[PDB]
Amino acid sequence: VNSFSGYLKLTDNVYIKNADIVEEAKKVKPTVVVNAANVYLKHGGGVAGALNKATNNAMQVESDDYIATNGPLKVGGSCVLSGHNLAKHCLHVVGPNVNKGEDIQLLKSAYENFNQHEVLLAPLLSAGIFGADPIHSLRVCVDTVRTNVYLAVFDKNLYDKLVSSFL
Ligand SMILES: Cc1cccc(C[C@H](CO)Nc2ncnc3[nH]ccc23)c1
Repeated sequence: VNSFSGYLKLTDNVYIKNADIVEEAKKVKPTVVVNAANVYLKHGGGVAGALNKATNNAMQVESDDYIATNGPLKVGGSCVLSGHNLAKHCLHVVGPNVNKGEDIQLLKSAYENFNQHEVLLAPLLSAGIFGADPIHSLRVCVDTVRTNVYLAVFDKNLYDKLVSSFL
């Protein structure tokens, strides 16, 4: 039993809610919140900009030190950093950005990072301003992640479309 509330069960291990991931994290304080990051951990907009703003820019400060030490992530890769006031940990995961011309097949590799964590609060990777098809991303999530994932989908119209089309 966990403290996630109001989710629709999609499969044995995947759950979904029309909610802002920032608000879900504030309420639940999950062990792991997933950020939809880029390879430079520049949290300018989208999920990343919203999470970082909620940390009062502490996520960005920590991220800049991470990059200075380690260099950029790979597309499809991840790193574990602090969750600050939102969660114990933040798993920064880089899905392919279609608006940058990145290969959509790397989306499966991106979701594989979730399997290193027993329970996660996550956004839909590569959706929104990353330019991929959200129906496809939900499908890849369900077919790749085996651990327990709670998907917060902020956009109400998108949430309705995802539920009504889910096979
Ligand atoms: C990768 C990506 C970037 C930009 C947008 C989206 C779409 C999703 C779903 O609508 N956005 C969100 N989902 C959950 N919590 C959120 N908080 C603020 C925005 C937001 C995906």
